[PDB]
Amino acid sequence: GETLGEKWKKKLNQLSRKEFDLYKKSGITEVDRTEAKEGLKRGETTHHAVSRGSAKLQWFVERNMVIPEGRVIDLGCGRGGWSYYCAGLKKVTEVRGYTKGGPGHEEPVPMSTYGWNIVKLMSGKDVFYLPPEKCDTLLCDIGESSPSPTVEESRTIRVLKMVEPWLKNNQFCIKVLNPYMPTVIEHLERLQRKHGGMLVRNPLSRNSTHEMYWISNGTGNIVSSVNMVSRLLLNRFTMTHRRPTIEKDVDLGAGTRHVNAEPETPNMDVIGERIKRIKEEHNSTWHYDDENPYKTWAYHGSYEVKATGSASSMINGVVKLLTKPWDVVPMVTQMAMTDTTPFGQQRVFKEKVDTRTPRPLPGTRKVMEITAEWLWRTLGRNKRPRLCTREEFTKKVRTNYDSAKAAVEDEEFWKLVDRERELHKLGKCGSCVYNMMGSRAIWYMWLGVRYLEFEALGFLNEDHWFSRENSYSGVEGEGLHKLGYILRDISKIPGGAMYADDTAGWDTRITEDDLHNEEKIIQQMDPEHRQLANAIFKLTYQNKVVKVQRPTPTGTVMDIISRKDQRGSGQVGTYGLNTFTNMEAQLVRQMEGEGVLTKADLENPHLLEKKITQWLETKGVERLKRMAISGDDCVVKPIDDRFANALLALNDMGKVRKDIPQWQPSKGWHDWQQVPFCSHHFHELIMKDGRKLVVPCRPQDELIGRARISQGAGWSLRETACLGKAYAQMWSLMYFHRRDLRLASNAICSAVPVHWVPTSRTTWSIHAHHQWMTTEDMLTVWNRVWIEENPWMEDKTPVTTWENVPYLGKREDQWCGSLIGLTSRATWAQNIPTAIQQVRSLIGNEEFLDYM
Amino acid sequence: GETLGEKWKKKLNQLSRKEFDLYKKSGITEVDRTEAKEGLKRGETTHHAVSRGSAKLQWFVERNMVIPEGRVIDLGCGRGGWSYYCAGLKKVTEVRGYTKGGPGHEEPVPMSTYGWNIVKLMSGKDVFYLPPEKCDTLLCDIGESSPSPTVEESRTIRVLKMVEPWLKNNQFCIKVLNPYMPTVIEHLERLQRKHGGMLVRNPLSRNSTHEMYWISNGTGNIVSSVNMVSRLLLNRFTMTHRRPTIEKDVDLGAGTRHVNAEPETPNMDVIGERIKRIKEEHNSTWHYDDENPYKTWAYHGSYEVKATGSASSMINGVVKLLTKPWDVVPMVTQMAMTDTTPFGQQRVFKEKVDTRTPRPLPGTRKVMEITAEWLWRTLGRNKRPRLCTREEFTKKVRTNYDSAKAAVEDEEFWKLVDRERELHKLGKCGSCVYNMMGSRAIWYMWLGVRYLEFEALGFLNEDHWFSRENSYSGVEGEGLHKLGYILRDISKIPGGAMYADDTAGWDTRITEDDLHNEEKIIQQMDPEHRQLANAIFKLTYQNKVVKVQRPTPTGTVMDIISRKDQRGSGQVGTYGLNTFTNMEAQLVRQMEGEGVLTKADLENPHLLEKKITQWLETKGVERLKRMAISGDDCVVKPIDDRFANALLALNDMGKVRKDIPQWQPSKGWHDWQQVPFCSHHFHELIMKDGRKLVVPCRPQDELIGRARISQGAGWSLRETACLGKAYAQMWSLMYFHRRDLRLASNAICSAVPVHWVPTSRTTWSIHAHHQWMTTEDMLTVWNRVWIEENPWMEDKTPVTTWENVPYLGKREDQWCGSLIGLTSRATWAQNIPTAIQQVRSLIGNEEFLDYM
Ligand SMILES: Nc1nc2c(ncn2[C@@H]2O[C@H](COP(=O)(O)OP(=O)(O)OP(=O)(O)O)[C@@H](O)[C@H]2O)c(=O)[nH]1
Ligand SMILES: Nc1nc2c(ncn2[C@@H]2O[C@H](COP(=O)(O)OP(=O)(O)OP(=O)(O)O)[C@@H](O)[C@H]2O)c(=O)[nH]1
Ligand SMILES: Nc1ncnc2c1ncn2[C@@H]1O[C@H](CSCC[C@H](N)C(=O)O)[C@@H](O)[C@H]1O
Ligand SMILES: Nc1ncnc2c1ncn2[C@@H]1O[C@H](CSCC[C@H](N)C(=O)O)[C@@H](O)[C@H]1O
Ligand SMILES: [Mg+2]
Ligand SMILES: [Mg+2]
Ligand SMILES: [Mg+2]
Ligand SMILES: [Mg+2]
Ligand SMILES: [Zn+2]
Ligand SMILES: [Zn+2]
Ligand SMILES: [Zn+2]
Ligand SMILES: [Zn+2]
Repeated sequence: GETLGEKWKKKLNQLSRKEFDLYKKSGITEVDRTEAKEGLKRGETTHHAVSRGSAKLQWFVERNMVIPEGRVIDLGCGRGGWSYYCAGLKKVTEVRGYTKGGPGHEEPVPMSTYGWNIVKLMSGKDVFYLPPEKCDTLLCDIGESSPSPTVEESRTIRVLKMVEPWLKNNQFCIKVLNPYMPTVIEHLERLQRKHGGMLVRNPLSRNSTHEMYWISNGTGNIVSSVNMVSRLLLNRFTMTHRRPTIEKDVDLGAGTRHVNAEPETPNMDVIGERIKRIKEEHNSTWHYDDENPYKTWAYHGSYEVKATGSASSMINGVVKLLTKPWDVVPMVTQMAMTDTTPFGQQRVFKEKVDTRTPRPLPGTRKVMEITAEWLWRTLGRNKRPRLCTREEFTKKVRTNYDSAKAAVEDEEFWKLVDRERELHKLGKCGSCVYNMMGSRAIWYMWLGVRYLEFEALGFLNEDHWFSRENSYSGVEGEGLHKLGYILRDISKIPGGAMYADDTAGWDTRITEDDLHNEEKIIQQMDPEHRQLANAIFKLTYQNKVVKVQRPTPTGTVMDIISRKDQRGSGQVGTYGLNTFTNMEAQLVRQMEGEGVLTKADLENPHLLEKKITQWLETKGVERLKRMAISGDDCVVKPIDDRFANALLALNDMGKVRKDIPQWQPSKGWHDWQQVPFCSHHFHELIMKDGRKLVVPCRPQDELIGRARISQGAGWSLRETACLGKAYAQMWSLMYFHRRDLRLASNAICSAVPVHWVPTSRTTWSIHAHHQWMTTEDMLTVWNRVWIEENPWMEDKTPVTTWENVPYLGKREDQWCGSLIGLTSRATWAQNIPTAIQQVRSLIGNEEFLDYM
Repeated sequence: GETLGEKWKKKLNQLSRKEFDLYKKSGITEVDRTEAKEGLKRGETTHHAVSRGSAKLQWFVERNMVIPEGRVIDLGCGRGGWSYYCAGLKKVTEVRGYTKGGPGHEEPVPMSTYGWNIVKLMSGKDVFYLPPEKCDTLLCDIGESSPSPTVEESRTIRVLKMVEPWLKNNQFCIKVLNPYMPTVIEHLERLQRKHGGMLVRNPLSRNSTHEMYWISNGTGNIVSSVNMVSRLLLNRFTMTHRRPTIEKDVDLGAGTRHVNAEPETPNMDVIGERIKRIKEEHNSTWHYDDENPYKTWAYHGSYEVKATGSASSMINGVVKLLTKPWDVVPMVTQMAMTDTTPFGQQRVFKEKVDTRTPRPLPGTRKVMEITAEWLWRTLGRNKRPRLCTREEFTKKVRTNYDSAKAAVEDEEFWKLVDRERELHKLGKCGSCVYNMMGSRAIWYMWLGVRYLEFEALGFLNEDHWFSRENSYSGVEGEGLHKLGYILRDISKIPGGAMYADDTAGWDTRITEDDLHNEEKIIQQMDPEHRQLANAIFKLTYQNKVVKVQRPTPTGTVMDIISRKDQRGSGQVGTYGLNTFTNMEAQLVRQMEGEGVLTKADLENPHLLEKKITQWLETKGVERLKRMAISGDDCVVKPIDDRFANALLALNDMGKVRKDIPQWQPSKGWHDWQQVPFCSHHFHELIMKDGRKLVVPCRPQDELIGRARISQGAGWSLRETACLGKAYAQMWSLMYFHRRDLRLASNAICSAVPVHWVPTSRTTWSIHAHHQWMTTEDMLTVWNRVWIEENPWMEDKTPVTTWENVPYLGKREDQWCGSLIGLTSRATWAQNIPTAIQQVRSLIGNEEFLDYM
């Protein structure tokens, strides 16, 4: 009675080498380690998982199969993948790793990922020589494979006997190398009867091993689950080969972890009513989950929900046909491995949102205070804040998931809005919640929340408070086709290089002090407006209640959480307030670069404001004109390059830069064409006419890949073609200078009917003016944008033909991702009208023209 | 009358391209930019000169041709080479750089070199469009070459007219592109009559340009100096080609400069008498130079002296013959471009010694205080401090520039010693001075100073206070052949990796607090010993008076300077006290890694000692055994790898690591054979006998190059051969495992007489026990060292033949610099006895044997 596992093993060994290489990865889940390995080789110590182990453990922890807590002990820690992951978990307070080390064995790798200060990895530690210790969590990942089952059998038994005395009513996750051998089966059943738990297969395990993990949190039949894996591994022999499901690797953050500074203290007076109403509306499945993972957000309860969100995306057919050589390239397809599974949201939340920014120094808070007041007064020198209305909100909803067009039309919606507004006037909030993305009550509430925000704070956008004219540094309403010109104008200002540092997760870096300073605009409001805005700032912006989905072993739930600081990203006015605070922060950094702000000043509990006020009143506006600031994105050209080393205030404010050590000097550009801004850089093109154009540009694969993703999860063909045409129109207006794009532009537009009007939206950017969704000829639209209404184009004489509309320099094209070098492109370039003919065959018999 | 410069220009253009490439560098001075360019390309912002310009300006400043001070303005600053150099000069308070920038023009490069916080480099600044400003120093390096003299003529005149209004009784250094054209000559004479100054040729200028510099500090004939350059450039056409004199590039340090924190405040009560006696002994040339460059050392006066010190070295003939393929390699010859010119000392002093360490935090001082007291008590648990004597000092001088053998024999020397000692007992110091390396008064004083230091503090070395047995962490008296074994033993201790961070200029990082803590050993001394040691610590160690040479336009002078902290490197007890403080510092870092010491503790003005005392009394010794510490060099194997990120205390103590950003985590090893220690790493070699040897090793070129440098600046041939034989004996005893060395070992020893005994010293290291300077057979000496008296060699049965004395693994040999791969080595390998025959022909007819 040679078991199924032994058959699988016998078949596994009887394989060809390439028949083996095929099978061992067929259909499994696998993390992309490319960035990590490249980062690790350059000696980086932050963010990176030290091995594939971090991701492997994540899978168990995600599903609460093991919940690391208290003192964690990690046997055979190796490089430390499991240990570093545990360091950032809510209830973990200490991690001890033991591993053998020496020749032929992995060695602990020092890192500075989040919680490193509670991780103690020791090499030279053979666990089979170690006396058991007290711990709340026991991890073990030891097990060396062997082509002989009985060899693995003895190795597995050895592990189990070593590891058993470590177990005592505590969490555990233990690797069982060979679980199908009958003697091992017998030992596990004895183990399960004493310590509980169950065997689980990890999808990240290759098919070349039958390994499973004995986890503490679960029950079930050991013999059953083992054969279930055996069967699966057997079927994966005969079945057709499936390349691995590629998964994004883990981000473990950076810096020391102070556990006692993590927990959130909610203002229950403010957010209480909101929780109660949610609780009442979902009373039948409402519960309080003590196993929630939230370290930094206050948890108030959960209710059950249906599982939403796929871990993939759905591809636009028409444009995938006409861009055939890009099925070859990774990035265009890598953009389609989006993950909005409830697991994916939870991973993003932990790694990006579940953090706390240390309170800025008293001197730093003073500078921000002074600068903010000065900035708001400057921004309101001409304009006044005003209330927006139902009428106004309705029009914008009409013109621009939208049954919102029906909601704003339903009178009962506005009745609810009125009801909630009267609460705000009394200092109460009843239903203002947002999501990390019931009937229509849930929908009306949410849309009513956004209206009240729009009503009180919408003027910032609607009245263009951050236009360049009104804000000096702003670019609101300008458009992607003008941004390049603005950067060119900035480069003409004498001083240092042009700097463009990205903040790591800007919205999560907004402090309580930032919120306090953004709030000061209410001082310029009329009384009734003021109390409404004051309600929005205090009740919903400084006390946020959030809905977030979370997978559980028993099903998906919706968690109700709260947080005082950070930016509510799903809230109206995010862009303006981000622009405001960023403007302030970049002024503060400029003061530091110029020596007006010193380290002593940041620490000084009673900083003198005469110096700051003086600097702002004499140089404030001039310094604002040195900047281009769009939300969290910024370009700064300081008066000299001391700015590069000005890091004290920037870091203390909490606006830590992305992808660079906290205290490493910044690096800028003097060639304004190499400067990144709003996901673009900008090139200067001299036309044959002699006149100059400044055009937006970005990596081509980013443009190709975004277009091979259609809207509507279940789209037809009349829409998918119309979406593809919209991208084509965009490409011919904004990226006409890219050879592949303009050619692929003339491919889509001739493979889609002329009576068809481009539907849906290309991308959602505030800089997108969408001039490419129109009635009209693409050359006539082009002339209007780039010549006629372009203020940086002196001579206005139109362009009659498409080839005095220039391309990029050819080498410049290739450098930005053009494929015109490869022969695969030139071949794609002759299969042109065949590919056209192929899609127009799918669509049917309508209006086709031909585009060269 | 076409001038000499115009002839030179006419000849320069009429040259072949390779006849030009030859001439343009023939005989000029040139800085090695290789490290800088490689560093700059990796984005490093410290230490590196941004261009060759820093070195070029240095040449002028060195010779006081221009003395940058106050507000410095730098026209055509370019990358900023001149500006960054000025930032670290004594009297400079602000540096403003203006440069054009844009296409075809150099751009300012942001750096973090010392004084960056007073450097304001602005691009987009055309100086021919700029109104003149007030400044104390005007620098200008503008001038574009042209094959046409008259073109250069107009460009030069343009510069002169632009630059003249900037001049007003201030320092200046202005590039004069073409100085030989008659009209330019005429303009310069007019300029010189108004603003003074003179023209100077810079040796770093290529011969392809006639450029000179109008500097403010000097007078002389413009027409004369121009033709002097013309003549020189003309002669360099016909003369035989000389490859450039290669010079070491500039080191501009790192960090912010706080000018007001730089000046030294001398204790004139303590050091006054010493200055007075020096002043009296050199009263005829004694003066007070206000133009001294010392920012951080107190200056007290100068006297004139003869110029000492060459900028090159003198090569050992015998071993250069027998290592012919290494004339090809750079590093062996690069080791001979030593520079002990008075310029070189001044460059080293400015860049390395003329710095100030910020006072450590109060909490940090407490930890050091507690740890030091605990450490001294541990070190004195068995031994007592004792006085050393005249007899003892004499013997060591007899057995070991030494007319010191005559001085200790002269009774009048000891009379002076007694006289100075009686002052010390009264709390006075009269003649205790040392040097940065008159009659014999100067010599007796100095040697008498070192005796009194030896008398009071010599016990630390003479009684082996830092032997491994007595200090746990120490390696004094162990020997280079045992160090490797000690590291192997340390690797057996479980925990983190083995760390080996080098301190940048350890002796200059010794704080007043370090000195205070090292002083505590006097508490264990007898009264008479105590007052003598107390005199040494307080009068000469904590108040140092130093003699240093400095070049001036009029001649070399000797400056008398002083400093309270830092280690007197030319003083007795340096090694022991460095070992002590390093032991302490590495314990303090281990406390931080283990969490015993926190950031709050460092800042806490009244830190609690119960925690530290507890840690030391229970774990202190165990942690000491995790370390190998020899002076400023250390190897630490912490209990885990949190140590790598433990940087707070280390930096705050002032012991900043070398060649790594101040806050970047350290990187260690687990392979103990890759760990650097005492200029070596150590390999484990299994003999054919089966027994294992652990041997010292280092880059081979470092060993080759050190041996191709003889002692005695004017050596004969009987000594140079004897020095070469000493190296050969060393190589066969310590580096027998290196194939080239053991072969070159058997080459030197057979090319040098057997009746000749190896003279002089190989290298000066305390770990060198010099077993290679002996009467005896090299195999019998080898057996004694590696087998018989080796405690890590259990079986003691001797080795009869030289080829069970193993080599390194062959790939391991090549990796450490072996040349056995190249065919140039294999050819060197057959010209063996010819090369032997060649030297034995120089020596004469004596005892030659032959060595295989
Ligand atoms: N038929 C066949 N079986 C193999 C081969 N290599 C390994 N195996 C079997 O697969 C089992 C586990 O494979 P591992 O070698 O541990 O893992 P892997 O998939 O080869 O990946 P790596 O070990 O990282 O190279 C072994 O116990 C072998 O029985 C092979 O080349 N051919
Ligand atoms: N005969 C000859 N003269 C040259 C050549 N190149 C430059 N010169 C002369 O040398 C003068 C200065 O040389 P530069 O070109 O400024 O400097 P360089 O030595 O060539 O070094 P780089 O400019 O960095 O390439 C010019 O004004 C020319 O008159 C050449 O190739 N042949
Ligand atoms: N007897 C033993 N004692 C301690 N560690 C051992 C051991 N035998 C093997 N090991 C180590 O156990 C490790 C298993 S791989 C562990 C990977 C780790 N969980 C991570 O996420 O990175 C190997 O590196 C191996 O060196
Ligand atoms: N009209 C002008 N105004 C300002 N700078 C100019 C200029 N014309 C040329 N320059 C700049 O002057 C520089 C001379 S090379 C200067 C090197 C600099 N002293 C250093 O040590 O690094 C060039 O980089 C050139 O770009
Ligand atoms: Mg394999
Ligand atoms: Mg950006
Ligand atoms: Mg040249
Ligand atoms: Mg070292
Ligand atoms: Zn509300
Ligand atoms: Zn581009
Ligand atoms: Zn003295
Ligand atoms: Zn070596």
